[PDB]
Amino acid sequence: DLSLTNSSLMPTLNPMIQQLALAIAASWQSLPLKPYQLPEDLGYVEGRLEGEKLVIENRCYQTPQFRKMHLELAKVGKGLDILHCVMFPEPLYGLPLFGCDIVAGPGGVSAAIADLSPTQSDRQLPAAYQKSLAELGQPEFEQQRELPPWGEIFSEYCLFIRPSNVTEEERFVQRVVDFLQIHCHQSIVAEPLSEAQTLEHRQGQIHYCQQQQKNDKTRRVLEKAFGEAWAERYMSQVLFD
Ligand SMILES: [Cl-]
Repeated sequence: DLSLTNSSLMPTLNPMIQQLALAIAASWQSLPLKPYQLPEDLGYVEGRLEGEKLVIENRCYQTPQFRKMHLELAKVGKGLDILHCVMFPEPLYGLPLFGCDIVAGPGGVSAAIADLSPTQSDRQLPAAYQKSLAELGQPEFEQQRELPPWGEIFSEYCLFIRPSNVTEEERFVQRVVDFLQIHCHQSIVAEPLSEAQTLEHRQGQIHYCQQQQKNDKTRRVLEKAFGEAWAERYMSQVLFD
């Protein structure tokens, strides 16, 4: 397999991020993972910010169905805990791209976001996905919504909660687990699209990374720790290349 056991952050990371990472690892191992190549220096990053230590662990993999599967874990200061995960689909198969984030600090999880995004030119998800995402039921959480106007990028099943307690923390992990299973299954039964389409899905992912690359707030922090040029290289090389 490819485990998180040699991770220096897992022991100090917020328990929900631990569960997600572990849940996301269980999922990707059922898959035929191959190593993805991220800039040598960016696999493990350490620095200072406002005097506090910051660290990040990027884990990358790939399969004939997925161009790049990224797992990002980071601790910045005694507060900010971050979990970031994205599965980049290989255009030829027309799958949606998975993606979730966890932001937490001393007082628990501030934001938990997960979704299967439409790589289509029309912003729709395959019929199958909708047939399964619907059959899962309605997600009941206290804190939700507020997706910005550039949320044009994500699908309609997007779960953007702010955990109201430990109960919901594991509900959100279960729902993420659910999506991953549906996604891993559509993965094996996926088939090559027509060269016309393996480009329009090569338009969506392209458009996706470019949009995220301009609104993802991981940047500002990176700029304060290492500056503009380093932040830019990280955004377009690590997060959303
Ligand atoms: Cl901004």
